[PDB]
Amino acid sequence: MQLFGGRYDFEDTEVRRSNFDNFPQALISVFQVLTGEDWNSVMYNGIM
Amino acid sequence: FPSAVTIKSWVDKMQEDLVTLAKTASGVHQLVDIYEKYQDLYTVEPNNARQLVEIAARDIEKLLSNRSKALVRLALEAEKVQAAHQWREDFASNEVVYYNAKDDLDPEKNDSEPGSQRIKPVFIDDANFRRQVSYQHAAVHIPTDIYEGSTIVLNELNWTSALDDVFKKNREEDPSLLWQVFGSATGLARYYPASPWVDNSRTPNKIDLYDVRRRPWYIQGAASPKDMLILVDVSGSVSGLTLKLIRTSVSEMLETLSDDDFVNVASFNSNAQDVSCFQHLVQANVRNKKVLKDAVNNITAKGITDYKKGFSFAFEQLLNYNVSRANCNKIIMLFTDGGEERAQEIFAKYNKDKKVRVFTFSVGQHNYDRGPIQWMACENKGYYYEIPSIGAIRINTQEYLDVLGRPMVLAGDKAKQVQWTNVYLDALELGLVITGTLPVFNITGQFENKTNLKNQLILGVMGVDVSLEDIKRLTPRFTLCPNGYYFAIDPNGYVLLHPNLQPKPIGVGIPTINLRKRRPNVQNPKSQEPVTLDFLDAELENDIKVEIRNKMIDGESGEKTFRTLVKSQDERYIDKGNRTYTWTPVNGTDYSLALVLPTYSFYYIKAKIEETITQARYSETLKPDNFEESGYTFLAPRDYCSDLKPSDNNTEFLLNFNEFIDRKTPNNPSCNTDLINRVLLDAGFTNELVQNYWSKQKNIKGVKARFVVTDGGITRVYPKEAGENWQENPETYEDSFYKRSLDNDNYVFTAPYFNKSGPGAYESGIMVSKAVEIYIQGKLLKPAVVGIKIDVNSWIENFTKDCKRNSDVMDCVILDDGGFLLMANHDDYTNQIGRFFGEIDPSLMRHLVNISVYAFNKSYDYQSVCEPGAASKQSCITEQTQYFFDNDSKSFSGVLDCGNCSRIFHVEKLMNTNLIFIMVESKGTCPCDTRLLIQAEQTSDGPDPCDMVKQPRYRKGPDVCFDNNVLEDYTDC
Repeated sequence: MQLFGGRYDFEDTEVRRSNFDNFPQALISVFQVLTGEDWNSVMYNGIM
Repeated sequence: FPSAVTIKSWVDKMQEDLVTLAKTASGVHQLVDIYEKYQDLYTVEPNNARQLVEIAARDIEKLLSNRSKALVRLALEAEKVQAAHQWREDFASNEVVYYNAKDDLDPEKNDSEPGSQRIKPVFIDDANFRRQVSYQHAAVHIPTDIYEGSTIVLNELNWTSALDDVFKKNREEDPSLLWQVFGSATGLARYYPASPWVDNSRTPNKIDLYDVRRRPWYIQGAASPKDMLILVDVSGSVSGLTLKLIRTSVSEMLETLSDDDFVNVASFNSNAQDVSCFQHLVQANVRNKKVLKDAVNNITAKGITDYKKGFSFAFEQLLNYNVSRANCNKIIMLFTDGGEERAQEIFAKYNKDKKVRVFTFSVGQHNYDRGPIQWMACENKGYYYEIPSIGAIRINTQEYLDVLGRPMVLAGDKAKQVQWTNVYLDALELGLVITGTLPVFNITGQFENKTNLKNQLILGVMGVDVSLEDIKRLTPRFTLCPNGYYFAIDPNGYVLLHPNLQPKPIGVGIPTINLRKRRPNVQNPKSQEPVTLDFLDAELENDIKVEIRNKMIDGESGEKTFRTLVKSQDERYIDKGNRTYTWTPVNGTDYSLALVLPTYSFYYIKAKIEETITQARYSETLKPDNFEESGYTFLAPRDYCSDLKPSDNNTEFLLNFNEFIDRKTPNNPSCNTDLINRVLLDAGFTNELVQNYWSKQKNIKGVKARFVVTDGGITRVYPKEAGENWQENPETYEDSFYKRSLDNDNYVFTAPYFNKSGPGAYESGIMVSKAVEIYIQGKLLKPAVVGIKIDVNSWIENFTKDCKRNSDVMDCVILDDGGFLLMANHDDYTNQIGRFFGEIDPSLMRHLVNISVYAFNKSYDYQSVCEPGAASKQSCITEQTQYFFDNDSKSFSGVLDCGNCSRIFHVEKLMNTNLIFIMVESKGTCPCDTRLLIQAEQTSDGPDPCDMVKQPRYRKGPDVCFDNNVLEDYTDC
């Protein structure tokens, strides 16, 4: 929530549902990266 | 260097040669005398410039009244037919049979959509619409992304089915009638007669983006003018998708504004500021909206959101009253995403009486609270819209006109006044049209007062197109000389009728296309704006024209005779001519009509040839076979009879005209007998000249061709082999040399074109021309223009005989007023004859401008075709320059110092023509150069509008205004 909170503000129209905008969404994102599923796209959003 | 006397005698002999050659070989005096020797085949009739304007104003008022009376029929029928509608929801059994425009005419498709059935029309081809049209039913257009088959759409195609018999009745009572349209508040457009749309959506690849609700006539007839202030949220929370959507939304919202509306875009984030250079409400014309769009597209998001600052800024912007405004509909449009502040303090402090509306827009897909935004909307008589994606922008940014129209509905018949639009380009390719509009009200439960809930909005707008060529026929210009013309004006400056108004769109700025960011098959949008060209941007601008403009904007009748600068047809020269403007107001409407006549055009010639002997003899004179004795003949492609049409192939048209004139003797019960009588008398006179005088000396030494171009529409060139080099328009009212020679009282030399692909330098020659000038019974008249093509070689060999071929001590050239090279001395200059002198020796040209032998004037052409810059052809503004003679002095001796150098020169004006001789120390002497002096349309961007707003042109606004009704509802948001 500190590193990527309110930072996925890319001007394109593609929807990025796994973000860190609030606490329940950050929980969901961290749990999904824990299960291993699609964690690389979360990482790519974090890099961009 | 020669003395003044030797140069003066040189140019005296040099000009005597040319003037005597042209005077004795053209035949000005012979033609003057054969015009004056008859005096009984015609009569000299006056041109009463007041009676003409009043008659034309009455015909225009009658036309617009006949078009107003066909709108109050359609509005009444629509209201009565919809009031008695039942609103079923079961159509799949009782179909709706209609013709959907932009559906393919293939008979082997058989769509038969659920709940509806199609019509396959016959589509005869008509005139007054250059397309195939069916007068049997009305066509229906439904926007591409609006499903046809809804219960809102099928309930509209049901009750609108009764307009067809009123469409037919209107058309049969006055067959001159163009499109009649009903544009619905649901997106439908039902028009008559039926005709397939220009763009099927996906039947071909090109899709169409046409919504009736964004058309100028619809917006103009749906609500009164506005004072819009767009308040944009540029705090940090909007960065990303919602800022991009806000930019697109503000652009699409600006595209719903007209020239009677006023706008400014502000922007707030912990601080409110104007987003542009404007600082207050501006007039919302195409240039101001261009500025506002370019300023919006540069917005970046950062900071804290402070609604109180932004709303204070907005309410203080809407209180100026020092600037020009509309003073009808004060509204604020807040584009935001979501917040927690509602700012009740500011609303109570600033619009406690609720004279200002508020429309709020929540843009993007976000997680913020929207309650306060809807509260701001529901409290201040406004409305609340949500824009989650790009697809919602169009329909959500054009819907506030629904709220703005409640006070107009609540006024009843006080609010049903016809309105006429700006000039714009018909969507069905009819050229420039204006449209008369009328809003249709919803009256269900009107004589028992039941509902008043859905009855607060209009059903749509009824419109009827009037083409500008229908108005250009009530102002006939063929009794005025080529220099006189009618023109009409808005109460806004804009021009409804002018020789300089073209079917092209008005350009703004310099076009800039990117080639690395355009997919091949994406179907870019094109344009939707009207052709609003001010009166001061169509002509040259004095300070007397400004006062004439302002004097006939506020409905005054008057007359003024003065002296002005007129630009030539080919925008290369400028003339100092006397003009007379006589203006009046068009009584029924708010247009004003003026007529511009040059004195020497107060009398015209009216033919009086009614003897079949002379008529048939004169008609014999123009048949191609006999050309070898009368010279190649051109005829003006006017409308002499309703049968034959101007074919634009002049031999085609000439043979058609001949076989028409002989196939039916000049009785012609339905032709225009005055035009054909003038043509016949004219051809008789011109053939008399060609036979009696020109044919005696078959060839002259220096002459290459001899032409007569006259009023009536006759052009004659004596050697047929010269008729192949005639490049002039066959309509004598577009011939630039004709209108130029009418103004001057001497011989006019036209300069050929440079680097022109075709015979234009040596095969043709240099054109001299002079206007024929007769006095019948004490009345001046200029009915024709004779001329000559001078051979370049003969002129050179008379010119050389200190100036010898390719001499390297001095250059001796001849230019005209305009700075174009006509007779050089170097075989390197003389190969580029007809080129601007500031392009082959800029230093002396700039010095000549400085020493006041040449003056120049700069103008803007707002309708130009342009090659897109680096950032097929687009529309742009071009700057034009024209040079002429200001000082009437004859000699100019001097010396120019290039720095380190000096070159002595003498210039002398050949009197009785428009030519000037310059002898200067050779450029080869000194290695000096600064930069070229170009005389050509330079694609420009100015003028700068941030400055025009601080001193804007005078303008009158509409005085009917329907807002602020006390029994509105505003329980909707």
